[PDB]
Parts: sequence; C-alpha cells; structure tokens
Amino acid sequence: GLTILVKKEIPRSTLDSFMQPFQSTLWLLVGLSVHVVAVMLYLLDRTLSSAMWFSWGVLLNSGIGEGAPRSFSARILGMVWAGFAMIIVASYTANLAAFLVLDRPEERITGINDPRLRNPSDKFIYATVKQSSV
Amino acid sequence: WVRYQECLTFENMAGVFMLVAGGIVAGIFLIFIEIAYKRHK
Amino acid sequence: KFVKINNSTNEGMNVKKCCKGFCIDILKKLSRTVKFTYDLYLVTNGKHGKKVNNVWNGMIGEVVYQRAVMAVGSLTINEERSEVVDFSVPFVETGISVMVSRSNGTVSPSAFLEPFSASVWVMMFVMLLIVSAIAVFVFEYFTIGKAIWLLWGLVFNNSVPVQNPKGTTSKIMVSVWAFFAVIFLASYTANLAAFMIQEEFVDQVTGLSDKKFQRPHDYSPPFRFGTVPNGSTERNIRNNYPYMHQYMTKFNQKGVEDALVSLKTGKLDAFIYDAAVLNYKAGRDEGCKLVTIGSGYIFATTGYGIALQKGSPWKRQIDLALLQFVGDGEMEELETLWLTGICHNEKLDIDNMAGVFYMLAAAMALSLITFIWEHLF
Amino acid sequence: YVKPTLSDGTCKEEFTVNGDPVKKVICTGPNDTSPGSPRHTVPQCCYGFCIDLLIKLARTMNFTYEVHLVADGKFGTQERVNNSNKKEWNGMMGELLSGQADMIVAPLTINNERAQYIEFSKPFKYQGLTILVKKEIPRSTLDSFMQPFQSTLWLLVGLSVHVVAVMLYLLDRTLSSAMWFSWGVLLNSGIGEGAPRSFSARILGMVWAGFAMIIVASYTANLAAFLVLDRPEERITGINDPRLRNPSDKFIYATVKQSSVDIYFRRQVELSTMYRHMEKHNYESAAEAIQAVRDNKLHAFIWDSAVLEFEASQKCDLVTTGELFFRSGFGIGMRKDSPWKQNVSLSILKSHENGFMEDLDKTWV
Repeated sequence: GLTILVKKEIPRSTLDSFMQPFQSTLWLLVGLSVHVVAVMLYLLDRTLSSAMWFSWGVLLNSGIGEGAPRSFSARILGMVWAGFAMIIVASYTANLAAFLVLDRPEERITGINDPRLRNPSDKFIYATVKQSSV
Repeated sequence: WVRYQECLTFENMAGVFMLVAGGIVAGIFLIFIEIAYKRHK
Repeated sequence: KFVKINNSTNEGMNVKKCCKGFCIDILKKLSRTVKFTYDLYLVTNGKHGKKVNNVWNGMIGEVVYQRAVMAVGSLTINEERSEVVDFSVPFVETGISVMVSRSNGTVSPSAFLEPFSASVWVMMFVMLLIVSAIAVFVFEYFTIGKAIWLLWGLVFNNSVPVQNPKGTTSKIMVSVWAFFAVIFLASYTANLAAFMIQEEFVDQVTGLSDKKFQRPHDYSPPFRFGTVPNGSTERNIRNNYPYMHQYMTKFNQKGVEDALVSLKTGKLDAFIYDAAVLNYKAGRDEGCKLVTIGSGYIFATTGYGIALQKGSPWKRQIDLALLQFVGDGEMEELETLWLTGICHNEKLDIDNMAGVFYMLAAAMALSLITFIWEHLF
Repeated sequence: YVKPTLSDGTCKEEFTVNGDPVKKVICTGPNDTSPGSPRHTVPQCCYGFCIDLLIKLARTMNFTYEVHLVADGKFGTQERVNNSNKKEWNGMMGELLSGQADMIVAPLTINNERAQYIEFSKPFKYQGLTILVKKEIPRSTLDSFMQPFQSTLWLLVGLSVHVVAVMLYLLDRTLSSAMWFSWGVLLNSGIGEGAPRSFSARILGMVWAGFAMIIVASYTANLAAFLVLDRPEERITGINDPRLRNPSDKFIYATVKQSSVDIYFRRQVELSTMYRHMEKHNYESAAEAIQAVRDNKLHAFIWDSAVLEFEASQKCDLVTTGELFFRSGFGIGMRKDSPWKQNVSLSILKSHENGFMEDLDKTWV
C-alpha cells in the first residue's frame, strides 16, 4: 500500500531545566521576596545576629532548628512563611506537572485524509519521485 | 528476505554536577577568609 | 470575464479562466436537478448592490436592468437590496461579526482561585485543629504556645523548630496528623496540576457596542475600522447608529484577506466583517493566533439567496429544489468538503501568582499592627 | 407562554426585570390539552416571544388579530386517514386546508415536506435541533481513602513496613525506641526515640527511610494520576456515532412523535432504523418528555436547538450536546397567496437589520 514517512526529533528536553523555565523573572522576584521575608523577620525579632543566622532562611528552606524565637509574633510570621513555602512548593509542583504533560508537542500526521498535510503550506515540500504509479 | 531484524537519568545531573563542583571548590577559600576575619576581630 | 485592453484602452476581450467552488458546486447540482443550460460569465464594473443616486453598480442592477437572470456569488440580504430584486430561500446562515486578534497568549492565572477562602476546606481545617488540640490535652495527662506551634507546624511543613513530644500516644497522634497533612498537600498539588490541565480564554469584549464602540477616542484606544467601500456591513452599521460611522471612514484599506494580513502584525488588532468569511480565515490561520474573540457573536443573522428577477418564472422550482437539497443532506457534505479550518473545530510564572504575594504582603502588614499590641503592655 | 389570566379574567401582575410593562393577550386556549376530554375552550392568557413579534407587526401594520390555541398541537405532516388511502395534513397546518386558518404563527422550520403546497417567509432566528441527556453528579470527590490506590495493596505494604520494623527491632540489642524511630521516619518526623549503637542498624534505618520516601512518592503519584486522568464522561457525538446508531434495548432515546422531523427521518434511507425505534418510543409532547429524561426514564431526546437550550438553561439540571445539523431557521406561515407576503418580509428584514430583534431576543430568551 501507499504510506507516508517522516523524520523524527530524537531529543526532547535536557532534564536540567533551572527555575528560568518556570520564569527567570519569577526566579528573581522569588529571590527578592525571600530576602524581604528574611529582612522582615530579622526586623521583628529585635539570638539577634545568632538568631538571624538561622532563624527563618533555614526555616524557609528546611528543618534545621537553629532559630531563636523572639515573640509569638515571630511564631505567627513563621507559620505564615511556612504556608507561603508550601504554596510555592505546590505551584512548582503544578509547573512540573504541566511541563510533563506538555511534552511531545508535535503530532504525527495520520495520513493524507487528514487535511493537515493535504492543506498546502510554505513549510512542507513533501513529494514522491517523478513518473511513478502514484 | 523481507524481514529479519526488528527495532530520572544523567541528563539532569550534568548541571547539578557542575554547580556542586563549583560550590565545593570555593569552600576552602571562604572558610579561610572567615577564619582570617575572626582572627582580625 | 471581460478584461479591458490593458488599462487605458476601454476596449478589450472576453478572456476565459475556469472558476469553481461551493457556489459553483451548488450551481452545477441545481443545474442537473432542474435540467437547464447556462452561459455563466463574470462581472467587472462595480460590485454588490448599492444605489448611488439610484445607481446600483451592476450585480443586483444586472438583474433589474433585465440584463441577466440569475447571479450567484457572495450575496448579502439587506433592506434596499430586498426590493430592487427578489431573493431565494436561504441555505446558509451568516452575518456581521468582529474578528479581534490578541497579541499573544491569554490565560487566567487563577492565583486567588485556590479552593481556600471558602467554606469547603475551612470546616475540615477547623475540625482537624480541634481534634489535634483535644488529643494534645488528653496526652498532657508553655503548653499552649507549644501546642500552637505544633498545630501551625505540621500543617504547612515541619521546617521549623517545634519539636516537643510527650508520650507514645502523642507520637501516634502526631503520625496520624502528619499523614493527614501530607495527604492534604498531595491533594492540593494534584488539584492545582489539574487546574493547570484546564484553561480559560473566554472573551475580551463580548459586545458589538459594549463600551468602546461609542467613542473609541473617549475609550482611549482607537480600534481600527477597516470596513469596505459600498459593501454590505457598512449600510447596516450606519443604519443602527453613526457612532461607529464617524470613525468608520478613519480606515478603509483593502480586501478582507489583505486586511487580516495587516491586522496579524501590522497596525490593527480588531476587525469587523462578515461572519463566515472570517470564520474560514481564522480556521486556516497560521498558528491560530488569529481567532475572533466573539465565540461566534453576530448582529446580522440572515441567509444567502439567489438573485432572481422581479417575477421571472424561477422562484417555485428553485425553492423546491433548494429545500430538497438541504433536507436530503448534501451541502453539509459540500461544506465539510470546502469550508473547514486548520485548527477550527479541532482543539510557575512571575505574574501568574503575583497578586497573592501583594495580598500576602498585605497580610504581613497586619502582623506589624499586632506589634503595637505587643508594645501596648 | 401560556399562563392563565388573573381570577378576574384580566391579565395583569407582570413587570420586566429592569422594570417595564409586560404585554400579554387573552386567547381561546382550551384547557383540555390532553388528547380527549370534555372540551373547555376557555380563553387563557398567553405571551412569550412570537406574541411580541405579532404585536410588533400590529404596531407597524394596521390590523386586528384573534389568536387562539390549536385544537391539535401537531405541526402538520401528511397522514393517510384511517380506513382510507387519501393523503391529508393535520395539526396547525392541517387547519390550513380547513376553515379559518389564513395565518400561521409558531416556531416553524423551513421544510420541503410542506413547502409544495404553502410558502414561507424570510427567517428571523436561525437554529436547528440536537440531543439532550439527563445528568449525574461527579464521582471525583476524593472522599474514599485508598480507592484510587489498591486497599489490598496498601494493606500489603503496611504489613511489609510492620515486618521491617520488627526485623529492625530484632537487631536493636531500645527495641521500643527503635520501633518508635522507624514509625517516625515513616512520615519524615524525626522524633529521635531510637538510636541503636550499631552502625549497621543506622545504615539499615537510613535505607528503610529512603525506601519509605520512595513508597510514599509512588502512592501519591498513583493517586495524582488517578485524580488527573479521571474523565469517564462520554456521550454520543453526532449521528455517525455508533452508540447512537446502535439501537439498544436497554436505553431508549426518542423525539416528539409525528412532529416536523418525523418525515425528515422517514424520507431518508440512511438512518431508517432509529426512525423505527422512535416509532414505538417518540412521545407526543415537548414537556412531559423533557421531564421524563431527568426522570431516569429516557436516555436522551432530540428536539429543536433553541427549545432545549432554553429549557436546560432555565433549570441547571441537564446539558445538551452535539453540533448543530439540519440547519434552518424560523419563518412565519401563511395561506395560499396573501398580498401581505412582501410587506411581512420587508418588515421583518428592516427590524432585523436595524437592531430590534437583538433586544427582544435578549430580553425574552
């Protein structure tokens, strides 16, 4: 029978995507927001330098336990920062899920009864030999 | 004749390796600078 | 068709170049059905029907001058065109619409549209907090501050020093609460990913005279008004109101295809013109970046027709044949053979969650107010 | 609309949403809408959309009208009468080859089956017919615990982790402390109960912690896949869909029996079968059937696009589907050849062009 052939794009991604694929501007804004949160925690705390060394930045990162609380206000701010971190985590989770779902963008042309390749284009010059039975 | 033959990885690790090596290499100089600052103060 | 000899010489010859299409298709089919013959030709002078001091530039006037019976093309039913001639019962619905094209991708971030700020998960959170506090009190057999720290900690994340266990039952309840919390986190991640699966690109204006189409200068952006001289849409837009008319003359560039080509990237973003033509243009548009934001919004829902004479013996038979064609299901096949677009029927960002940061920022300011109370006593 | 007048017999108590008078008329509507009853041709009160259009005709064209309910209700198809071979019409336009007739106002489709004897006018609203189906609540509520996963397999892995904890306790020699440490590491807790001296015990604990992290990742990924990929909703799409085409004795979908489209499906040799199916299942109304679809009695129903779209929009219970086919519009009916044809046509055309149809339709439907 008659059938169509196509090249293939072997690579698809690099698996080494930074926060820039999310957004580089988002990465810079997130860094600025983290710096702002750390500065606000340090300002409200007044430990001191010893507290500010590992009060919230580590706490925002992971569980290190080297923070020195100053007041219940600091505890509430820390709970809020933990909620914000969880929100960012879920946001990047959905970001990675969207990238995983979005993989393989090109769609294989299922024949010429499909008008997609039947529609003439300025991009595809697909053809056969000259003077054939087709 | 017609038919006889039939036809979470390291890709994520190159940049991570480069960044880890860069961070590890410069740690000694930073620790030396911190020790010098502590000694001078 | 007749072509003038070059351009300056009014003389010329009736060159021939074969023509075809859906109107040609239906023409041939009705020709077989009724068993008649024809010598179809092409018109050059003017186009469509519009009296210019009681002068219609051919087309319809070709029917009233007794100069030709039958004239089928891009035909638009209108008021003044419904008395000079007599029309045929329609078989295609189409009217006026807008064809605005946006610059780039438009989506709804839904930053605040998380299932929070409602009464769905709030009740579950309250019940879980009450259960945790009750269990802490039971296992108790300072404490309030530590209990609050535990409640706030192993809900969002244990990434904070809140460690203070008492007994084995405390460990068991902590394990159950942590299981519930991680189940909630997984469910929220899944739900937000599922929202990322869906999308929202509903509309931009939703109205032919909603707000801008009264004084585009007053609105501030002067949306292009590239209509066509002595066409079909212009008569009706003037008739309904001259508010668009006073700015309609600001721009009238070229044909519909050239207009869409210019509006894709050149100067304009919004276009108003006949429905089906723009439907077809947008369906086959390269990359589908040219799609009308009207979801198919029409002010002139009408039909096509044939340009019979003023009583020529063709109405009854033509009507019978056309209704037989529509009922028996043929020009559906013809349309899907001819009229179908390319995409058409088949189908962690900085700004995305930006707003809630400000809201979170606002929430942060609230904490500052509490410091006043801390400074009160 | 047929809402009976006030008890005094005078239609009243009607105001628009924006606040305006509402126009209705009395009209001799026999209350015996059922097929067979003691006739009570009571003049009821009627209004809606076509009444408004007729009033627009009255305001533009000077005439007097006596609207009355059809005694039949059928739209009118050729029907050889019983015990005879003579072909005749019935219903509204069966009255056309009868006495008063002389005018026809209703939502009526451009149709060839009647166009031989009568003439239509230009259409004012273009819409066809499609399919509706009763609805059911979503099942993606995530209420159950291990339903997306396997509860038996969850029990298996729980037994496995209990056995792992027991095996770790066997190497404690503390054992209770080691079990508490294992259970805490099960959920990334780090309580600190168990720290056995042996380094091999610590290595095994770290390995078990990694394994638990992997197992949790697997469980949450399976649950997330089950939630994201959940979409078991799929109805018949188009006539060519075989589920619609296959006549199943279990579920039945029908249309209005002997109403406009009956001939539309009787003439055609392609479908054929579903016509026979509806012959024993198509109902004789437009409201009892639509309340029977939601009654979990009718699988689906075929009828005019605007009618079903409006009916579903008013009560958020059912959703229609299927792209429009058999495209057409509504046109006004006449008798024989009245000179009013061109006047009626030009009037509707002028109103439609100017921008009054849009306001009236948005107001009423």
